Order: sequence, then C-alpha cells, then structure tokens
Amino acid sequence: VHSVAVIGAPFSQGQKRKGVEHGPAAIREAGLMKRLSSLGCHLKDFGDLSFTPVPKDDLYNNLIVNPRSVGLANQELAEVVSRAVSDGYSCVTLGGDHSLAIGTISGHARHCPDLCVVWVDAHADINTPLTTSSGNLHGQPVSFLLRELQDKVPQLPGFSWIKPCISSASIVYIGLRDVDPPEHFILKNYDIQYFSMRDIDRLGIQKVMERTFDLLIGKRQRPIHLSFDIDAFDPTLAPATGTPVVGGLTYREGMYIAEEIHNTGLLSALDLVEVNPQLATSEEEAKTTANLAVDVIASSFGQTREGGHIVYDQLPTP
Amino acid sequence: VHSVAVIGAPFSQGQKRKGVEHGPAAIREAGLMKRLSSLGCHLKDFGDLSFTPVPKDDLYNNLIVNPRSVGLANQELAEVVSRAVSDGYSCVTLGGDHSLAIGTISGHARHCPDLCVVWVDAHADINTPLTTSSGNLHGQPVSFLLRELQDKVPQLPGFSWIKPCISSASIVYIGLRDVDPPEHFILKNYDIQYFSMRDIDRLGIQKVMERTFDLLIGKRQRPIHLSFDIDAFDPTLAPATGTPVVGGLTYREGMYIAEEIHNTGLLSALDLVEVNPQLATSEEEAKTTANLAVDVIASSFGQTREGGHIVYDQLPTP
Amino acid sequence: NLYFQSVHSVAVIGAPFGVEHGPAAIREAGLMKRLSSLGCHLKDFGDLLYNNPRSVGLANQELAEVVSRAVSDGYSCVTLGGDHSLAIGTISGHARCPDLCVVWVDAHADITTSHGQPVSFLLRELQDKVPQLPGFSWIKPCISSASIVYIGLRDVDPPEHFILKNYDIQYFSMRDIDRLGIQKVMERTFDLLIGKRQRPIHLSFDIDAFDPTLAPATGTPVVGGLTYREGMYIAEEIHNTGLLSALDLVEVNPQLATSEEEAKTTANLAVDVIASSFGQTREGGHIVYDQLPTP
Ligand SMILES: NC[C@@H](CCC[B-](O)(O)O)[C@H](N)C(=O)O
Ligand SMILES: [Mn+2]
Ligand SMILES: [Mn+2]
Ligand SMILES: [Mn+2]
Ligand SMILES: [Mn+2]
Ligand SMILES: [Mn+2]
Ligand SMILES: [Mn+2]
Repeated sequence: VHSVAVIGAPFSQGQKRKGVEHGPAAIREAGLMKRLSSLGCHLKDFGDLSFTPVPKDDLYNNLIVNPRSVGLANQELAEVVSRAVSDGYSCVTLGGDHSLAIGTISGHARHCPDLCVVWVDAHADINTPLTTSSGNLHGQPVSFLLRELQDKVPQLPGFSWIKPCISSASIVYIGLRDVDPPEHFILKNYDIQYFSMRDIDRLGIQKVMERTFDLLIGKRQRPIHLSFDIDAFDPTLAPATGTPVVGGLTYREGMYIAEEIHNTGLLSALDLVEVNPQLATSEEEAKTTANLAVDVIASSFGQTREGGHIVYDQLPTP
Repeated sequence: VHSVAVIGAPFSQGQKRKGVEHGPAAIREAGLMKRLSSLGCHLKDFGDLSFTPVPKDDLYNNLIVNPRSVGLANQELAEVVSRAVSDGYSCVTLGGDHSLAIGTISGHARHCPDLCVVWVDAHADINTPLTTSSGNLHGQPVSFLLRELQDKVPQLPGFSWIKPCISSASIVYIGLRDVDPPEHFILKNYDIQYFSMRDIDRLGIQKVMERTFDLLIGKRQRPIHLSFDIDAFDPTLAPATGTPVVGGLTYREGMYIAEEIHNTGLLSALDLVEVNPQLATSEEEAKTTANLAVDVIASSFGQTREGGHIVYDQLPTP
Repeated sequence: NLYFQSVHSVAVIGAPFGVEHGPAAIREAGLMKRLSSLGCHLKDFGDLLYNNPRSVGLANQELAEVVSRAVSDGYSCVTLGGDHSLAIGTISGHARCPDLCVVWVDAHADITTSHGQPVSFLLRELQDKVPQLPGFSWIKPCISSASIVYIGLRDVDPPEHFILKNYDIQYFSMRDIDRLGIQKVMERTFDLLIGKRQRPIHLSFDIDAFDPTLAPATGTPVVGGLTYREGMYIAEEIHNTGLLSALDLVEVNPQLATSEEEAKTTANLAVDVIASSFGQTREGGHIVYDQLPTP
C-alpha cells in the first residue's frame, strides 16, 4: 500500500507558451485519482497551489524571464513537497513547466538528502543562467540543483533560498535527443551519466534501466525522485507539449521505465510536467497526452501490463 | 502449397459493442481470397455462417450476457471447423468476437488430440463465468477449454456440449497488456506461459517466438491453432476494434509472429477476430484494420517481407 | 560556433527527375542552413519505348558529370531527388572512386521488370543479363556483388529475390532488423563492406525505407518500415566511419501530401537524414563548446 500525495503546480512562467498551467486539471480530468485509488493507494490531493504573484519582475541580465515569479513559486512549492515527504507520502507534483523541479527536488532533499534523480526528458534542462539562449527557466532547473555547478551559476533574484542538493553522480538522464552545446559540455565535463535515444536504440530500455539502477542504487537503497517530462515520449504519443522533438520514447518504453521505478520500491517523489492541453490541435490530442500522463503516474505506483497490481489469491467455485 | 478453408463467423453476442459481426465481410472485401490464391493456396470457401438466433436469452445470475446464443453459435461453428479439419484443410475462421474460439478450438481438438494454441491478444480471455466483472463471454473463452479449470467453471445454459480439450502447458499467450486480477492469478497459478508486451520489450519478438516454440513443439511436432485477436496490434494500426489498448504490437512484430508460425509448417487453424469496422472514425480506419487482418492471414500462409513466396527458376537471357 | 568535432566538405545538387518538387521541398525545410550549422565547407551546384529510356539516360548523363566534378574536387556529394532512377548517374559519376561500396536503404531492391531497376545497370554480374538501352551505352558496371548491402527491404519482387539469392548479395530486410536490431545490422554491414579495408561509401537513401507514418509524401509507400530512430542510427553510424563520399536523398514527392503536416514532416525527415550523415546526433556533441562563462 503506497501513500501518495498529489500536488498541482500550475507553473507557466518557466517558459513562454501559455496553457501548461492547465496540465494539473487535464491530468486529474483524465482520471488520475480513480486510477491511483484502484491500485490500492492511500491518497491525499493538495489540489492546485495558488502561488504568490510577483507583478514587478523584470529580466535578469536582459535575458532571464520571470526570475522572481519562478523563484518564489518554487520556494513555496518546496515547503509543500517537504511537508508531504515528512508526513510519509510519495509526492506526485503535476506540472506546469519543468522549472517546478527546482522546488520539488529542493523540498524533497530537505528530508531525503541521500536522494537520487532519474530525469526522463528529450532535454537536459541544464543550461546555466549564463548559457541559455532562450532565457526560459524550464531549460535551466538542473543548473541550480547541481553541487558541482555552483561556481558557474549566478545568484538570481528570488533564487537565493536554493541550496544545491544533488551531486553529478546522483542524477541520470533518460531519453535525451535535443541537447544544447553548453549542456553537452556540462554532461561530459561533470561526468553526468545519461542514456540518450541513441543509447536506448543500442542497449534497449531493459539494459538502460539496469544500468541506471547500477549507477544510483548499486551501493545502497536511496529515495528515488523521478522527474518525468511528457516530451520524453515521441510527439505522436504526447502532442500537447511545448517543445516536441521527433524520435522519442515509445509508449512501451515509457511504461517500462515507470514499472522498473515501481519495482525498486524506492520511489519517493515524482514530477509529471510539460502537459499543455492548449497546444493540442484537437481535444482528442489533449486527452491522448493527459491519458499518457496518468499511465506514467499509475505505472510508477503499481499499474502493470500483466494485471499483477492487486492481490488475488483464490478462485470462486461453483 | 497449402489447403486452406475459410469460414465466416459473423457473431457479436460475446460482447456489447455493435458491429463486430461485419468483420468477416470487411476482411473478405479487403481481398483475402485473392491474396491466398496468389500464394498458391488450394482454397475451400465455406461462406459466412448464419447463426441460429436465441430470441429469449437474457442476463444470467445478474452477470452472464447472452449465454444461450454464445453456446449455440459455438456448437454450430465447432461442427463446420471439425468438417474442414477432417477434410484436410488448415481452417481460417473470420470473426466476429473472441468467444468464437470456444467453437474453433473445440472443433479442431475433435481431430487433433495433441493440438497446441498460440493466443495473440492484448487480453487473456480467461476469466471464468464466476470471476468475470463484465459478464461478456469474449473475455472468458479459454476458461471453458482448459482442463485444469473444469472444477472452477459453472454449467452455463447452452454450454453442456463443451468438453475441456487443452492443458495449461499447451497454450502460450503473446501480446498481453490488459489482464484482470483473477486472470493474472489463473496464468501464474496454473503455470500458463505468456509473453506480455513487457516480455516483448525485454526479450524482443525473435526470442519470444523461439521460446514459444520451445515450450509448445520443442519435444514433438503438433498441430498449431493460432487464435489472433486484431486488438493485439497497437490501436494506431488496428483502430476498428471494440476493446483497444494502447502500447500494442507493431506491424513488424505482428508479421514476424505470423511468419514464424508459417515457418513451423504446423499451422492447422487460425482465428482472426474482433475486427469491428463500425467503430472506425473513417472509411480509411476500417480499411487499414481490414488490410492488416488480411496481412496476418497471408503471412501465416507464406507471405514474406523478403519476397520469396513465389519461386523464380530462370532469368531471361539476351 | 567556431569549433566542431569534425569538418567535412559537402556538395549539394538538385535532380528533379510531383517528385520533381522534391529538391525544392528539402531546400525550403532549411537544408543548406543545417549543413552550415554543422561546420561543413559547402558548395551548392543548384538545381539541374524499348520492348522514358532517352530522357532518363540523358538527365542521368548530366548528373553523372556534375557528381564526377564535385567528388573530383574532394566534396562529399549530396543529390536531392527526384525519383531513384538518378542513382545510375550519381553512382556512375562517383565511380569515375572506383573502389566505392553502396549502402542501399529502401523498402525496394530496385534490382525482368513489370525507378525500380537502377542496380541492374550498375552491377557487374548482371551485365550479361541487361540489354543495350537507348542512351545507356555510356554506362559501364562499377560495383561487384560483395560491394552493395541493402537495408530496409520489405517489398521484393520474385525475380529480384532470385537475383539477391543466387548472386550472393548480402542484405538486411525488415525481418532481419526485427531479429538483430539496427545496432547489430550496422556492425555486420561494416564487417562485410569495410572489414577487409577502408572504402568510399555511397549511401543511396530512398525516403520510402521509413514507415509511411514518418515519410508519407513518397511514391510507393510500404507499411512496416524503419522508425525515425533506426534511420538516424544508420546515418550516424555511416558518419562514425568517416568514409561517407556520396549520398542520395530520393523519392520525396510533395504532390502526394494530403496535408501541410504530411508535406513538412517528409521534407524535415529528409533534412534530418542528410544532417545526421555529416555529424548531427541525438546527444549533440557535434558542436564543440570550449568553456562555461563565469558570473
Ligand atoms: N478489459 C477487456 C475484457 C475482455 C476483452 C476480450 B477480447 O477483446 O480479448 O476479446 C475484460 N477482461 C472482460 O472480461 O470483459
Ligand atoms: Mn524538461
Ligand atoms: Mn523536455
Ligand atoms: Mn480476445
Ligand atoms: Mn482482445
Ligand atoms: Mn528506391
Ligand atoms: Mn523505394
């Protein structure tokens, strides 16, 4: 019996495309709670958080957009995640853009300092505020969290509260296929392990999961933080997303990652981000993406493709 | 060269979605007979059976749907299949819902004491009339056929003619992804071998086919009954079906299963079920599903990806 | 960007043999910009019955002399199609490099006929089986049986199957990829073609080798093709040898598109294959970043 807390983080200021703030409601509408309930989960829904707005919030170094707004909302979200983690709940945060991982990972690390991160995404999201070309904070969350990158990251307004909480050996990426040249340099120079789409093509997702766990939990059991960007899946499967990139995970591969995460029994927090129902060309495309998000979450807590989630031990007789 | 019999079974009373009775007409219209002719098949067309309706056949024990109609249609179907097999043909039955495997497998076992079954489906179709939640008989056919379950299956009206004819070690499932808790218990408890979509994700379809044949025909040659539900394919490939489940077989995997079955030279009967042209959103969706059904059957009788079905003896010289 | 993992010299030619709208569709999808972004030294050449053997044979003679000039100057020649018949011209022109090996990526063997016969005119062992066509006398066979490897085969005609089987032409059909996986297929392909010695590689890529969901705007689409990932993998491994000498990107037919999304997706895919053949990858790393800025 897993105790699962659901937190809606209708965060959109980490990027420029509107509608990602409607991701939590779309996921709940696709039957998230009914699905987790059927798995036997003990649920708590915090509903959607109302983040303190920052009306006077100008560009940092004439590039970084909404720093105070993103920094403050993450500060507040980190308090909610920390509380849920303290109360014994596996914390599911529904996005919202991927800048929310600053708050969920920060919050989680307060009570789980030995956590490890499995980052599932088409993107590395590891640009520093000095390497970003877009100035979108959803493309930089990992830079604020990485201990080894601290001397390369300037102090941004609203971001001072953040204490880097993950080391380069404690994060593994899966699904990479659109990596900026500064991000590629960071991954190689700081020895951050990753399994790009090319590594999945060669090894197969089973070997990718085995190797990920060898790297992270090969020495001891640790709390796992699964940060899952819906754009890790091929755009044909997850169209309702801001930055789609062709040649992503199949439905089967995404289910396989989540099932392996469930099988460890170590999942402590999960982010499901970048579902933007507004970017779907049709209502069915929006529902398809939202149904996929529920499937990743439910598989992370026991949903299988073999029907082995529920205890059944005796057949009825005539 | 193969002797192949074709039987149309326009039957829908094993489920609640209207239209699956039009599956045989849709498959025939897709050019099935012309395709089998082009492969050099000696063909016998038994036409499309008209099933004796049961006007008074309502809900049994507040659960079982249409038992008298399903039992009778299967009794009639078993006699036609028995005729085709005893005449010496490899029996192709076009569905119609998956409750029709009661008739095809019963009819086939009347001549093949050592028959084995390869069941390709998103579903196990092995609930008993006591474990079913829906009461739909297309989700229960294997329970009536399996010897090990005889003491778990109640006597339904119209089912007294059925004799269990297969052992738990004589059926292998491929493609499973939507299994009920009692069905998972039955599969594990009785040691029925299955390769779910997760097993295919891990092993690959080559190893799945090798292991299937090792389990079934590794000790001795045996007639093979291929019970193929079109919903084993991903819904993007087979949209015109009643219970679609995302994350199915690819076109390539489906053809590979069919090619490997052909390569044994032991195919004795094939069911191609659950094509429901009415559930397609367009004519092209219905046609794609029908064409896929024809490709499975043709590959099961020799159609290949390398174009080696037709023998070429001499190249023209100048 | 000033630093790159590798610098290649690349020549681009448009051969519009609605398949004629193919080179224009590829160009409009930003091909030149993409190759420039990879640190390539670019040279754009612009856009150029028996039993149309004259017109096909003529257009191919112009293409073969343009390809021969580009490869003579030391450029890796890229030809935008147009139908696959242009491969007679490009492989002949490139051969004028005699020890060239071919990697034919197609749903079809293109090798008795009923764009489906280019390999018959080029293969040495098939010379005593091919008749003297009008405006085809200038062609001499250049590639032997053990120098062409097919990848992606799924629609092979009975006389083609006999040719492949009896002339011992090694191939990896869709069924072979299903069994081995694309990694093993590339490892085995290179074991066959360059295991003995290094050789200029001719990659003739038909867009229909990919599944029709990915490349819908093509002439002869065949279901159950290569995924986007498999095709990129082929191109990346070809790049990783450091031997790519010529490449054809054929059968993009923008007049067969039933929507703008089907038109743009097919052209974008064709740009992706070419870019991956000259260094573009899923991991990045093609562009070399020196140092991180400090606050
Ligand atoms: N959720 C699927 C269904 C069975 C589908 C039968 B099939 O489509 O395979 O024929 C369920 N287990 C049931 O018992 O009603
Ligand atoms: Mn992300
Ligand atoms: Mn992303
Ligand atoms: Mn079925
Ligand atoms: Mn089924
Ligand atoms: Mn071709
Ligand atoms: Mn082709």
